[PDB]
Amino acid sequence: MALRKKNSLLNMANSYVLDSPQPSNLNYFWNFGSLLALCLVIQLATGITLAMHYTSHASLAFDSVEHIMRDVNFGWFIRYAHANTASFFFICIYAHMGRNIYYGSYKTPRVLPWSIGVIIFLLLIITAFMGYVLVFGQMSLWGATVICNLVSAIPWLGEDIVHFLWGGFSVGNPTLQRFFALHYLMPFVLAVFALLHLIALHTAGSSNPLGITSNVDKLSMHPYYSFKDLITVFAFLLMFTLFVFFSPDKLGHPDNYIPANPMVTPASIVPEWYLLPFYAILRAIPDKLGGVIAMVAAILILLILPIVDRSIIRGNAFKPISKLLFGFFICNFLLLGVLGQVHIEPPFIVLGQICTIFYFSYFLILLPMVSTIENIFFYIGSL
Amino acid sequence: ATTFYNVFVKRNSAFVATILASAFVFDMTFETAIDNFWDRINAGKQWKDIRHKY
Amino acid sequence: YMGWWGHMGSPPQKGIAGYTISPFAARPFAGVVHAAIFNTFRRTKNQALFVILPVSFFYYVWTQASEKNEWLYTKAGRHELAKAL
Amino acid sequence: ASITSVVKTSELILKSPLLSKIVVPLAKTYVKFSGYRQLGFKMNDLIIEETPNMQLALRRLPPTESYDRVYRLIRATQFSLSHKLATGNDITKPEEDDHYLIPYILDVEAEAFEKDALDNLEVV
Amino acid sequence: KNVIIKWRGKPIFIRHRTSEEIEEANEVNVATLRDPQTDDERVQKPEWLVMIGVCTHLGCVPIGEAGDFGGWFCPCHGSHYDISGRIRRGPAPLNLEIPEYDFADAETLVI
Amino acid sequence: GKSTYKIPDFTPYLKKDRNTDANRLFSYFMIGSFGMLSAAGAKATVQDFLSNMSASADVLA
Amino acid sequence: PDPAIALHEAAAEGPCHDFKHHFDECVERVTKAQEAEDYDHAEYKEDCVEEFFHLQHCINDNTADKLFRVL
Amino acid sequence: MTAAEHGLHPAEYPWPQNGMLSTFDHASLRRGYQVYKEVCAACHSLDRIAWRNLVGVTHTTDEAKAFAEELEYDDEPDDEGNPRKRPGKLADYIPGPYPNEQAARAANQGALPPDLSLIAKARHGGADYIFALLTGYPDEPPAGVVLAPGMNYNPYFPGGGIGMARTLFDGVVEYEDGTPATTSQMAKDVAAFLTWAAEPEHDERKKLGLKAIIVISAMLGLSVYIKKFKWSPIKNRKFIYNPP
Ligand code: HEC
Ligand code: HEM
Ligand code: HEM
Ligand SMILES: CCCCCCCCCCCCO[C@@H]1O[C@H](CO)[C@@H](O[C@H]2O[C@H](CO)[C@@H](O)[C@H](O)[C@H]2O)[C@H](O)[C@H]1O
Ligand SMILES: CCCCCCCCCCCCO[C@@H]1O[C@H](CO)[C@@H](O[C@H]2O[C@H](CO)[C@@H](O)[C@H](O)[C@H]2O)[C@H](O)[C@H]1O
Ligand code: FES
Repeated sequence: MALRKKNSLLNMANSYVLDSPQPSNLNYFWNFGSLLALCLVIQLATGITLAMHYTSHASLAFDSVEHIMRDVNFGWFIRYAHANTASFFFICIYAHMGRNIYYGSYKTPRVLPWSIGVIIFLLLIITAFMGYVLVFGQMSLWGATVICNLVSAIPWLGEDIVHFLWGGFSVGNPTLQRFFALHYLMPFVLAVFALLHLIALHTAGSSNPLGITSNVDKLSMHPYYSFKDLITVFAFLLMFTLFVFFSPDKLGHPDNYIPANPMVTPASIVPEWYLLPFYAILRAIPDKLGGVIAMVAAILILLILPIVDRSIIRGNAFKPISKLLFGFFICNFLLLGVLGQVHIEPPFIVLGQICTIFYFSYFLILLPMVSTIENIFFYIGSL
Repeated sequence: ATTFYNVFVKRNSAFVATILASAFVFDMTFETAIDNFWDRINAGKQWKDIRHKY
Repeated sequence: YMGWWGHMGSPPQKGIAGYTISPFAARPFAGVVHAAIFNTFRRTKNQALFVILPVSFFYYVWTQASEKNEWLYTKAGRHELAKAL
Repeated sequence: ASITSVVKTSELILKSPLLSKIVVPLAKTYVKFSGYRQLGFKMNDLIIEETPNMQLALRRLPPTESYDRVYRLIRATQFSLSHKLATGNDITKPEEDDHYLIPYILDVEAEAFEKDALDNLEVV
Repeated sequence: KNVIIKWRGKPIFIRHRTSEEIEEANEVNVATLRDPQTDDERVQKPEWLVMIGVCTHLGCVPIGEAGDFGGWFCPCHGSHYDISGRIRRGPAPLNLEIPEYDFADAETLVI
Repeated sequence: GKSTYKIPDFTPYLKKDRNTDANRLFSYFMIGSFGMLSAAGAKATVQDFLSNMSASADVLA
Repeated sequence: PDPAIALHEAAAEGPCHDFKHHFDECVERVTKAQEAEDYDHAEYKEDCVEEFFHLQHCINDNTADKLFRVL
Repeated sequence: MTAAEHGLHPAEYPWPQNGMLSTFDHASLRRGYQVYKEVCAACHSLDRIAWRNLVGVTHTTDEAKAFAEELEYDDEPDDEGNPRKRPGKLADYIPGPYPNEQAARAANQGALPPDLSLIAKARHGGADYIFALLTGYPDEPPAGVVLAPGMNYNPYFPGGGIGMARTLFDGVVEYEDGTPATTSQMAKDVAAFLTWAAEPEHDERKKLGLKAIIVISAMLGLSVYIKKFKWSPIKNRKFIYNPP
């Protein structure tokens, strides 16, 4: 018996990256998994490096980031790489979640990897929110202020909890230092959950774009998906290169190059682009607590897809109506993103509410209806 | 051509040694070539082009 | 639900003969030109409506909303803005 | 959803003259645009099988039906990875799209649902 | 007279308002106020206007006694606050924020 | 469609010179080039990246 | 002397003439309205910023490249 | 918002450094330093730039040491622990015109002139915004704009009323290279200089990007050949089914 199978440690690697039996028909949207792993590795390497140069004290934080840009050899690259990869991480995670929703990766028997995935998504949001604060520019401070004040909505204890998060009575040095410590930590926790969702998946194996069993026709993970993953790695690195080397600030807010000033409030305080849809959902509800619940529910509602999808068929490749509905859902999610960065003005106020209603009605009404109807159409249509 | 395969490709030790030696050569020549190309497209703009005035 | 090599959990297979040739014996880019043109056209044509319909609708919606918003904050739009607030 | 549910609902529709008159033509076009026939699948090939019930139904298939199903799945998987469609004899014609599995799953489910009912019986 | 106490870095204007000053502030129809509030909402004690003395526009400190509504005038972009410290004219959107202050004694406030 | 000894048509894909050393060598030239650029790219990446840990410009002043 | 002055004047009289005239007419209206009494006690005081921006935006579109070419 | 409240958005001017392969014009950078030094430095600091940063960008080592040595900086205390001054060194940061914010605001009718080290990154528009703002003071405010006292009308500044007056006029600087110092020329030079100040790695960054783009492109092309090569047995697979 070959060593890669005999030795317990090697055999764990072997089971995941080499002999792992994969469907032979995965398309390029199965490549986001590895890109997310690459982003996570880039973030760890660049992040740990920045941590060697960054100072978490509020009197020095912003200046330490300028020191990284200006004095540390290749600091500019490590900083821009870390900041841009945070954007790519979300592009890839939305792509990966999009793939999962379109192809019914959330259905039995893959509810557990999906559900752990929803938590990974929450940890990514928290990680990226805290990391943004560490620069301690104007958007850092004011973003922390606005977002942390949402916890004030929790009844009875809300105010107390906010002061507890801040370590003080406003966002300041204690907040910055604690966000540094946690921002360093959270990526390791996120890596653990990413590994758990993989282990959970390994019981069923990957889904595939037809939504049928692949047990009949498997291919080793290596060399086939190893070499197919390289194509998207190099495509990703080309996009990374164009941002990091040629337009490093395209995805940024200029106000974060102004040092935090608790007195001056910026023109418009928006989150980073990848949080904007959730921000739009929050604005849609007039009530403070209502808004917060809706915003959290917009993420946690993903946990009920296994229930509300009533289809006897896994995924949308063969379901024309579900494909149309999915198209509208995704475009609406992008509209929400856009409306998250407009000013609270007519006519975007009403529009934001309609898009929010559409977002939730996909999970609660349309998907259950459409999936029930298509079940009937497949049966009657093939009689 | 058999000869070339037999010398540089057949043994993996030889193939990896050839790849690394080629990487060394490429790295040094590419650096030099890009330097010159960069200097020609940005001619008269760079400090090295105005330094002589001072 | 999935086993491993040797016992993957396939229903019994019988009667299928599979054939293939070595990667070294094949032209990797055989018929690439035909595929790049005709096959891609086929695949794109068949999916076009599912992309065009939602994109065009939501782009139209956004265009109308952004144009109204712009107009409301002009001099001409003063009255309509006063009502809207 | 359960196959039982789908089948019962479909029978309600096919009973009602009005309903069938408007639903049957829709369902036939739906199936045409669905495009599974273009990969040489029969409708039943697409039903989710990673459930206890469906595993039992598949184990109850006659060997010939079972062997042919395996072939259709392998053939479709090869079309999928090649980004080709079936041509000629590989395309499923409407007359070949038979519900080979529905009887087996309906029997498996019938017993499983009777079992659930009778687990909740109350002596009167 | 108007004092400036720094409290959490932010300056605190403490004005000992006269009777006639209070009267002047209680006049303006709330209707015509970017940020509609009456002095009663702002102060807990009519003789102690305590505000966070940063201009709500960008964040200069308004020069007190100056203005056009004789309260506070931000020299930076020319925004005028009142004797209630309400915004009347200029780019500033909001009235000068009020801190959480309590009269422990009648002669000492804690902020 | 019945005899399994009648190998399906692979003529669209078979190279006539498939057993020649020239044929293998070419594919290994592609693999080797890719290894060479990966080596050159890794060396550049590692060198540039680790240099962050050498004395910064303010320290060298 | 400043190249911008000439280029801006040329672009106003030429490709941006419609906007030049809009701004001009606006100015005339507003100045006349300021001349009239009880203007200070009016609700809405018209400005010419909008028209100015349309003109400037136009001038900049027709000038940017030309100006940087002669520096 | 009103367009006024946003500010007029600056034109896209064709800067030398626009262009994937383009560096700054270092001659312009040097001229722009001289504009900063003779005009802006009266009110604006450049705290993140050290004398050494100018070396081999705009000035030789000797010129930059000369600039440093003309100033006095705080030394470590003498042996009796009394404060002392020393002449500047290349490692020193370019010193600001005011000792603190309060002094800065007092000199500028309450407004605080921002540090300009990052202003090209800290405003939408970058170089274009700085150029547009410095050159964009109209002789007369558009009729109907009411300026607060000590504000100047400038359409590019949000709100329109800026506490910084027009400062560039033809011939406020005498360039040492004989370039005619017109308002436009000085604004272009100083805007280029400040852009460099914000992102001094710019030139090196774009060259390394060129190398990366080339290598990454080649690797992408090869990775596609290799994928296709290794996958061909799977793509080319054929089946014969004989139902049993
Ligand atoms: C004598 C005073 C003074 C001089 C000279 C001066 N400035 Fe300023 N500048 C200011 C003040 C005050 C502000 C703040 C204006 C405000 O916020 O209302 C300012 C603001 C700016 C801003 C940013 C405006 C914004 O968006 O916040 C830039 C950029 C600027 N100055 C650049 C320059 C350049 C370039 C020069 C000369 C080449 C210059 N300044 C000369 C006083 C000056
Ligand atoms: C750090 C973040 C993540 C990493 C590195 C990661 C990585 C991967 C990898 C490598 C796979 C197997 C290959 C693939 O299908 O692409 C996978 C599958 C999956 N992931 Fe993720 N993932 C992450 C986040 C998420 C999130 C946020 C979700 C869900 C909300 C999720 C749900 C899934 C599911 C359901 C599968 C199985 C899909 C299938 O193959 O059918 N993952 N992930
Ligand atoms: C999922 C992984 C990570 C994500 C998504 C992430 C995200 C971010 C983001 C968005 C920022 C703001 C960047 C900016 O605009 O400058 C940032 C900053 C930072 N991150 Fe991370 N980060 C991750 C992992 C790490 C890790 C592991 C470290 C290890 C310490 C780290 C250290 C830092 C530091 C020190 C900063 C502040 C310096 C700076 O702004 O560049 N990060 N991170
Ligand atoms: C992804 C990076 C690579 C490192 C590996 C990831 C670390 C996670 C590994 C620990 C989790 C346990 O991983 C588990 O181990 C065993 C053997 O290794 C696998 O077991 C599988 O493979 C072995 C042989 O390869 C068979 O004996 C077994 O019948 C089969 O199910 C499980 O399918 C896998 O779920
Ligand atoms: C096991 C791995 C072995 C140890 C790894 C060694 C790590 C650090 C070694 C070299 C790092 C510093 O070494 C130095 O690298 C930088 C590039 O990064 C090179 O610098 C060259 O390019 C950079 C930008 O690419 C320019 O700023 C520089 O002016 C130019 O000379 C130097 O010519 C080299 O001397
Ligand atoms: S800063 Fe107070 S008026 Fe603008």
